[PDB]
Amino acid sequence: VTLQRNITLLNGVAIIVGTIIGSGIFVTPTGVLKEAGSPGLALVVWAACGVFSIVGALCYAELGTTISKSGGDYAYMLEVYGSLPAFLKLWIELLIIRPSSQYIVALVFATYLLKPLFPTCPVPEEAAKLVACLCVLLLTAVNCYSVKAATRVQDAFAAAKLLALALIILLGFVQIGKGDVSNLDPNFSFEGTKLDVGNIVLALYSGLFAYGGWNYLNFVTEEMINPYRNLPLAIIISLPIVTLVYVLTNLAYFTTLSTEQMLSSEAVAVDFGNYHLGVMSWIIPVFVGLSCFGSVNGSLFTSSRLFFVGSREGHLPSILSMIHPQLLTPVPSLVFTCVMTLLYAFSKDIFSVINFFSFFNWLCVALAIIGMIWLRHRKPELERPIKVNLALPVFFILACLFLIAVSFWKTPVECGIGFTIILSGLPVYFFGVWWKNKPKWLLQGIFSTTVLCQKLMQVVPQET
Amino acid sequence: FTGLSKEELLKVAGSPGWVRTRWALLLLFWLGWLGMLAGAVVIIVRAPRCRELPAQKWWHTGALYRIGDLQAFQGHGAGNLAGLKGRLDYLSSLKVKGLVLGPIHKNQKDDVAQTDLLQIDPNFGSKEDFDSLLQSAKKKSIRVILDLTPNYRGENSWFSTQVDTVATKVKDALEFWLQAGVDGFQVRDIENLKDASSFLAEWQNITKGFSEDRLLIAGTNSSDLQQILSLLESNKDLLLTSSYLSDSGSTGEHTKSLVTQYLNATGNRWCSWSLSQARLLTSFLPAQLLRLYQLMLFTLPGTPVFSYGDEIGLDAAALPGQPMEAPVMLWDESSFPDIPGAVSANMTVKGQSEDPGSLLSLFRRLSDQRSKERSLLHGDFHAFSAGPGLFSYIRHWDQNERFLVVLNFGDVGLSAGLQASDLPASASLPAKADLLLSTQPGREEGSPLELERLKLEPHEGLLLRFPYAA
Ligand SMILES: Nc1cc(COc2c(Cl)cc(C[C@H](N)C(=O)O)cc2Cl)c2oc(-c3ccccc3)nc2c1
Ligand SMILES: *[C@@H]1O[C@H](CO)[C@@H](O[C@@H]2O[C@H](CO)[C@@H](O)[C@H](O)[C@H]2NC(C)=O)[C@H](O)[C@H]1NC(C)=O
Ligand SMILES: *[C@@H]1O[C@H](CO)[C@@H](O[C@@H]2O[C@H](CO)[C@@H](O)[C@H](O)[C@H]2NC(C)=O)[C@H](O)[C@H]1NC(C)=O
Ligand SMILES: *[C@@H]1O[C@H](CO)[C@@H](O[C@@H]2O[C@H](CO)[C@@H](O)[C@H](O)[C@H]2NC(C)=O)[C@H](O)[C@H]1NC(C)=O
Repeated sequence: VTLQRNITLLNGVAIIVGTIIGSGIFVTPTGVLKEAGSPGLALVVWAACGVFSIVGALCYAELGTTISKSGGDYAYMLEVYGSLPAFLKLWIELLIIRPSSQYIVALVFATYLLKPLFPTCPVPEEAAKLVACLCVLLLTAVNCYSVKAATRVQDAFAAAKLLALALIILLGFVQIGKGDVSNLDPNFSFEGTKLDVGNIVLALYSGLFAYGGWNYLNFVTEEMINPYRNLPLAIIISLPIVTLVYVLTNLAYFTTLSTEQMLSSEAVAVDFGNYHLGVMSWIIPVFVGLSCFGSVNGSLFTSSRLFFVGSREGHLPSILSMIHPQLLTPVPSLVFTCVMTLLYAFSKDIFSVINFFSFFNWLCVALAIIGMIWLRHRKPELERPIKVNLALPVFFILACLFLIAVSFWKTPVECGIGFTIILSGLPVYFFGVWWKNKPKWLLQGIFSTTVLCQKLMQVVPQET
Repeated sequence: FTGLSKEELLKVAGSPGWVRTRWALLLLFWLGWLGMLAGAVVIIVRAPRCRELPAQKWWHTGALYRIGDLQAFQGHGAGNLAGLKGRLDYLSSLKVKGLVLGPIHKNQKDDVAQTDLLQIDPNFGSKEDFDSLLQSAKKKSIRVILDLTPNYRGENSWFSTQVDTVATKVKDALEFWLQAGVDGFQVRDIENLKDASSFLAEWQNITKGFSEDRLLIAGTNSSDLQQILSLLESNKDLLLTSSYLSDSGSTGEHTKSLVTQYLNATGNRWCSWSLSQARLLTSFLPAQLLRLYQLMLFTLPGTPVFSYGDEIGLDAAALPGQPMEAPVMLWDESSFPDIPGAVSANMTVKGQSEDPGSLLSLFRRLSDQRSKERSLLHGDFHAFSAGPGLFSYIRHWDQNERFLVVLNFGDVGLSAGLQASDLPASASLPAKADLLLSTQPGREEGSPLELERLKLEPHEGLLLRFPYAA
């Protein structure tokens, strides 16, 4: 009877785990080994990354259940800060950050789906972009048809991802059960004192990329079932499981492949399937590709919800956030998300666009969690169904400031260009909303376009 | 903007001719998706496939290091095998995937009865120590190759008396050392033992029948191509090292002629590229050509063999009272207790490790580049004509980075004048090529250099790379 509420505690976990686990573990697990060298240092650094994600996620879940509003990481900023910083963050997200991770994940799915066809030579790009576009279009159609199908497919693909990780760790443990260990028992493989200056912090920086979705489920809330109970439970179920899985599969990778040959690799998580099980090895990479597929859906979901909430505040045009009855799905928002994700298919590179704003999420987490302390200082009487040990938000602020400082010091030119891009977006809001009382030469055309689009798509505005 | 009316909008959108419009648009979208899928499938099918993988053995993926006597490599006092356990890390720094450890079996005169290759000499060490060395090398991913030349002290290197006894002793010690754990064998001075072809074929047969990852090396002192080719007739998996390569010291095109002739006669097969069997570069070359040969031997299509002291440019003529065959290794300034100042600071491994213009740095970079790069590992080799004294060739496997090496053996500088006009169009060199290194410092590195304005100072070489071109 409700408008749209079909997400339980066995679904939300699917969304979070699908968003977290992409190509970070299969494709690029060698950065930490290159930085540190010793397997023990890699294990302890992955454990530290996991606990850092835990302490961030608990605070973010407490903040989300404090202000139970859809569109996380932006609703908190809008309610604390106001109208300008929230619009800046939303505009940069909808322009350069949100519809680029989805495209990169679609590209990696397309690339690792066709790997058995071309085991050695690189997959042609004219056939790798089209598969990503096919995946994006099909997933957008599925999401626009209904939400129940999207939830079911996301849950199935999260289950497949966990099954694949279980299979690889089981094979590794079976090899452990043999008479060969190939582990550094007598002495340390490496000391890892310092590469150039980055003794430890470089491992932390390139050890937090495997995570990142610890904070998405908040982009969906107010559509869950009993959010005050199932949001912190979903986070608590999802996060320690994923960090334990990361640590254990890293141990398997170290104990099944030698350091020297695996360090000099470019397409990791294929030689593992080739060496051990030999014939029919294509079951390892193809399934991995399927993994990435599901993740896109997850991200796609939240993306739509984000643009459903921004236009609620007049930040985005009112044409969006106009649901379609008899299906209760935001058709214009999903179409906009799919089109904007496709729009980046013309970038012939993969390194740019997203690497300028690596510091952006790190600063935004701090900017949205200082709102926690500000709200605690101003209005300490809002309902709080769960409480954790205090003084952790300030520790996370210290960690976030350290992380943005490390990112700036490691690469200042790219961060400076990113800062220029974010700062240059103010004009679009200065002369986009503030310039009210416009004459009747532009508003009537916008209204006409809105009504014809409504007729074309058969949508109605949200009812209360 | 404020929310269009719910009911009239629903009721108006029922007129025939416009409800079918959305059906037509949906069908158009689905047929466009199907068309794009079909186009992607067509593009996938019509594309070149990965050629193959040759499934190379262990000795195809790196150099080989020869240690004739451990006494000179280590120093006075620590003449045992366990001392190499303290030095293997250094070798792992050089990135050498082999170690041709010299003969260790007992021998003190031209006798035949009490001189046997069954067990190790007591002075060298112990069997348990040798097994410890084997396990340490295995942990370090280094394969130790043994040597079984029956006689190495006297002039008669292979017991010119009856040869049945020595053949039986070799065939009996072979499987002994196989179950011991060694990964290869070498026999030197193959011209002394009679009817060498049959014995070499038998030894290769037994060694390759024991396992698929075993290696046997032969060493001959003949520079004639016909003799070498006749030796390689009955057996083909042989690795043969001969002094045939050098044959020079004042000629530049001769090296290209010999290399191309050998490759053509042997059928573009696997061969070992070495200057000699138990000698180093400085014996046959002056100090002004070492870098050129170090660059040539680390790019030719085969397994390169170097002797000890061949990366620091060790030379035996620069010191007095030094044996020519096995000079001591200049580890540091404490090479000799006396003459404190005869040696220099650039003749030691410590003084050459960090010097950008040292030989050891070039050796390390070249070995690292050869060990990992696939085109240098098992890529096809193609040579074309060049100027009067230029040796230029291309290494290219399937689709990886192609490598172009050009060396100048002349005594004066000259322009390159690169032109092939005969190579297949698949790997045609472009007009723009990158750069890797230069043997003699005084040039740029890391940035593209045009191939039409190339100039070469005397005694130089270039290791340009270019990517796969459609
Ligand atoms: N400012 C910003 C914020 C986020 C959000 O945080 C993350 C997300 Cl939403 C997903 C992943 C990937 C995932 N952890 C995996 O296992 O691959 C990492 C991070 Cl830090 C970005 O994500 C990505 C991304 C994710 C996958 C492929 C290519 C790029 N770029 C981001 C830039
Ligand atoms: C290795 O030597 C063996 C022993 O001769 C060869 O095996 C056979 O040689 C006999 C000689 O009478 C022939 O009758 C057989 O036809 C040979 N069989 C094989 C296996 O070819 C063998 O040819 C040699 N090669 C290897 C490496 O097996
Ligand atoms: C040695 O290389 C030469 C040069 O190719 C070959 O000699 C002739 O090469 C031409 C063109 O490749 C062929 O049409 C002739 O049939 C070759 N004649 C000979 C001698 O075969 C030769 O093929 C190569 N090897 C040898 C000596 O046979
Ligand atoms: C080591 O570096 C020194 C620095 O130049 C070289 O010293 C020259 O030695 C050559 C012959 O060895 C002489 O012709 C020069 O007069 C020396 N110059 C100086 C200033 O010492 C030396 O050649 C380098 N390598 C060797 C061979 O020791």
